[PDB]
Amino acid sequence: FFMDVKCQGCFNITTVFSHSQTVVVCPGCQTVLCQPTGGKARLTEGCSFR
Amino acid sequence: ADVEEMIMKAAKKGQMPSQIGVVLRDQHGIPLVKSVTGSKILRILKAHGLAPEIPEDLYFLIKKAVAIRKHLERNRKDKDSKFRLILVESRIHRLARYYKRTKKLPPTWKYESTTASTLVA
Amino acid sequence: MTKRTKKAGIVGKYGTRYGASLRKQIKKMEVSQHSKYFCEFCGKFAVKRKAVGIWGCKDCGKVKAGGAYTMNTASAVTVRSTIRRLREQTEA
Amino acid sequence: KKVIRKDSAKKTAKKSRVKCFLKLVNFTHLMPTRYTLDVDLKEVAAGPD
Amino acid sequence: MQNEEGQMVDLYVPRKCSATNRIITAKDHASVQINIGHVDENGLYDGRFTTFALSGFIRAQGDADSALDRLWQKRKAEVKQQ
Amino acid sequence: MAPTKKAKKSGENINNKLQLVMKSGKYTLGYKTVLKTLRSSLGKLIILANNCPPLRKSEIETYAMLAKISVHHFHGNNVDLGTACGKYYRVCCLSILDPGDSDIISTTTTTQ
Amino acid sequence: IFASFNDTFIHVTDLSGRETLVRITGGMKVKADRDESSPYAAMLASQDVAQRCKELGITALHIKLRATGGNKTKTPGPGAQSALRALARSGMKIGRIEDVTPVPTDSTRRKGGRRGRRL
Amino acid sequence: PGRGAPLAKVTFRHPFRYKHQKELFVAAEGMYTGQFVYCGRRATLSIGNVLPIRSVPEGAVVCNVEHHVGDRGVFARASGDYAIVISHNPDNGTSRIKLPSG
RNA sequence: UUCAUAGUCAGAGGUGAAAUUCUUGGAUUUAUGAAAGACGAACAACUGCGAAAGCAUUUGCCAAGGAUGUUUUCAUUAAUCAAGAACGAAAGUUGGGGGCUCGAAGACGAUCAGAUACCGUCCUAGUCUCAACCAUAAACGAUGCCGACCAGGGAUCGGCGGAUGUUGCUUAUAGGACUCCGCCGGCACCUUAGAGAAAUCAAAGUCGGUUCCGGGGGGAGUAUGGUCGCAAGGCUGAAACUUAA
Repeated sequence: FFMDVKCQGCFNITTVFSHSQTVVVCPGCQTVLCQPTGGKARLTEGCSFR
Repeated sequence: ADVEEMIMKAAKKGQMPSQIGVVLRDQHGIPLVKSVTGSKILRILKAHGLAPEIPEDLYFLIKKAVAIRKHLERNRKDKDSKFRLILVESRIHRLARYYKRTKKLPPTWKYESTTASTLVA
Repeated sequence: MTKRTKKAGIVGKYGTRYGASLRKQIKKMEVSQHSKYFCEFCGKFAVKRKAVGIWGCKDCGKVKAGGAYTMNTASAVTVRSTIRRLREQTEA
Repeated sequence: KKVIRKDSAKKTAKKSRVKCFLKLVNFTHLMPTRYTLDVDLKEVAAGPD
Repeated sequence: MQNEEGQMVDLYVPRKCSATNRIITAKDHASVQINIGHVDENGLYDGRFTTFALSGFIRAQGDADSALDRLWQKRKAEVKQQ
Repeated sequence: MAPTKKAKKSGENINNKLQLVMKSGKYTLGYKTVLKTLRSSLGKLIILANNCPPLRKSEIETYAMLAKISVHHFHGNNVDLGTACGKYYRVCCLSILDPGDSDIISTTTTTQ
Repeated sequence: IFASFNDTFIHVTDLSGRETLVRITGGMKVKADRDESSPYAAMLASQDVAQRCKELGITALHIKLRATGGNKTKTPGPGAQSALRALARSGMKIGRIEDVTPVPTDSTRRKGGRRGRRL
Repeated sequence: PGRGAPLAKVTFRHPFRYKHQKELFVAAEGMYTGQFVYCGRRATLSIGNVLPIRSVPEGAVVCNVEHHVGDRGVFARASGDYAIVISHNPDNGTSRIKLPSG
């Protein structure tokens, strides 16, 4: 699916995929985003569907 | 339709070969390359792309098989009693025999390399 | 096989003369030594017999004690494993 | 590291690169085993074991 | 004494650490749910527990089943280590 | 499996991405040239695939120290590392340089 | 004072029953059985015997030395078992606690039907 | 030749004066050229090392066992045999060993 | 079980009934302590996992494989397959270590008409470990293996999409589980209607792929020759003849 997220810390907006396979790094610097994990990557950014 | 939906959210031509073509050249790894950028952009690679040149791919299945075989061969020189193990090693060697039926009819170099590669890296 | 029916290894050493219960064992127990063996140190198919219980690797030259007929065996293996386990429990 | 031994003969000198690697590696083993002992002792004297 | 130390060894803190490990270990089986025990360093049980589930909860159960009688018997144990 | 429990040897997935590096590798094969390459300081990782003798492991390790290497003691003289490297390889000492790739050295820069 | 202490054990085999009155120290004061009297055999396997034994012990155990408090401990099921305890009450001994504590079957795991002897 | 099984030639080099060192010690299974031998009380518990029974962990197969201390080793000698040290405990008094006859 | 130490008397062992056996030179039973060997009760369940055989102390290490979810790669790549090759319980066989409970054969007592039998005591290889053979089991799910479709119903395990708050942790909070539905793979039962000789199956269905293989019983999974095995034996595999089953 498509998901628009915004970094709380970066306060920047970015678009990442849901339940991604690898760690998602903020393009702004490189802070963590969603995490892959032990499955079902979820997250720690906020927004809605893009 | 499917593809058109992705085009409107992407970038598609010109930009994409440059974005893709760094990551391949540190060393190989095509499914990894699709899992970075830019997200939307790399999704529509497979729906509109040839793809570009690489060392490996065609080798990678054979390379990985030789790589497991050499450690498994150590644990088939220590104690025989690992009766489950002998047909793990035999399966990849012999899947390699199956793989080098199909990726041998389209091209040269593959015929020549793939006999020899078995046991030597 | 080559020109061998039953099988042999040694069995010509008997000939027709000699006899059967003992022949089931003795191919097996000289020939299992004869089997090129990979050295525990190097891995090349060097290991050959110096004497009874004495084995030596031709390439690296590492010479080892072992069974009379064989390079190894169950008993040696078991003894080493038990010792290692005991040291590991004490270290604990 | 010659033991040399002696000719005119059928002798066997012990082996030139190997008895320098056997001394240089004894020394390369003695210098980390002394440095680790010198570290282990620095750490044990400073705080723990 | 020392044999009683040497085999007892350490504290209330290691009982908890030991309880924590048996709870991680368990699951394997089916999934549910009851048993933990830690058998000591010489020969008593520190404690036995009623669990499902988790790392904090069973350090607690560990803290709890290590209440007075069992707590006191490691406190006797640990004093004997000296 | 879980952090504190059940089986795990996932560090061995080094071998899968090494084989995958080896595919187009810059590399070094055998002591005489390995010795040329480690003494040129180029290598970032070496694998030693045989239960290599005290003297003849420590010499490779001192070259690894002179260079900027990490030492993988594969050490089991079966050499299934030889599957990647060319399986005529009954004995194997191996250096890794630019494969045209390489998180692999980083992957195995943490132990397991 | 009644410190009142005298541990009693009930030892079960299907065939027969015997009592030993021990103490904390582990020496045995007395034991009593069948076959000190005449009936032997398939007269043994009785529960009647478990009674008689349960008493022959007690009468001594108690007048001379004088124990009163005693902890009852028994081992897995015999015919005699129930009857063994039941007389300990009429013993004029005050039964302190009752523990069954048998030896379970517990991984005495062999084919030689070791397992079966135990409940 | 005097028993038909192998010895391992060991050097042994330690000093003092008298110092004494040497030589051809009884082989165990698995002893090889270039393996380390340790002889004494805080020797590592590894095959081929010699040390008093007290230092040995229970349940470990041994050979060249002494009758009497410093006689140097009597029982378990011949080819493929071994004694088994069953009991110790910290046994100040006695170490119980089972010889190959049982 | 053995050893040692404590204490102690006239039995104990064993069964249908007994005897063998054990037994005053102090047993057994009893307490504590040591060593060795074996196995993992309780847990362990219509339960999970390996290709199968099989595999169960927790715990640490190397390394494999099947779930899923991804839509990445080959983009239908694939499937089954005589020959070939690998593994393949137990029991046997062989060298060497260990050898406790157990335990063929064997030694004996009872039974009894006989017992070399069940039942009892004793007992060795074996059981076990490392090395190395064998190639077989009621190797069974009595169901080859591949794929498609065709009924539901109770929940079991794994993950997955969660929904939903609460225990409960911890405490910014979240899952382990829990109220709670759905998917995917296996499981099994419960359990259908057209099939099956019926019993039953819900796959053994509705009819397609593919290999092996079958031949009335007995003679016979035997003869003979070839092949493998140290041997045991195995794979391979008939007829004369006999019978109205």
